[PDB]
Amino acid sequence: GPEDTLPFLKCYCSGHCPDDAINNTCITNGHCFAIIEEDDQGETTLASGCMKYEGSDFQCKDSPKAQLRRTIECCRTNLCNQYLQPTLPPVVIGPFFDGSIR
Repeated sequence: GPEDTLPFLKCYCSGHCPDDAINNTCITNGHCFAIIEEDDQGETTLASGCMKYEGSDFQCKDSPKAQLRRTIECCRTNLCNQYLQPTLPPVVIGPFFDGSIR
């Protein structure tokens, strides 16, 4: 019956891209994703790619068995991966004191 299936999302890929990709970009009807991770030597690996359709319209979950420090992001708009670098959250502290002006 009614089934308009036509891809409409071109996202750029960094580090890892499929063997069938063109000009370092990929095409999906799902969402574009990007992930960053700190390995035992303290280098960050930046990679992005295209996610095929799954069912979730706007929900990027994670599996409940993660034993690593990392950040991840997902986006449903064109070239959202090209201009988006995943980064770890900044540090924070409640206590404060006066050290200098401005």
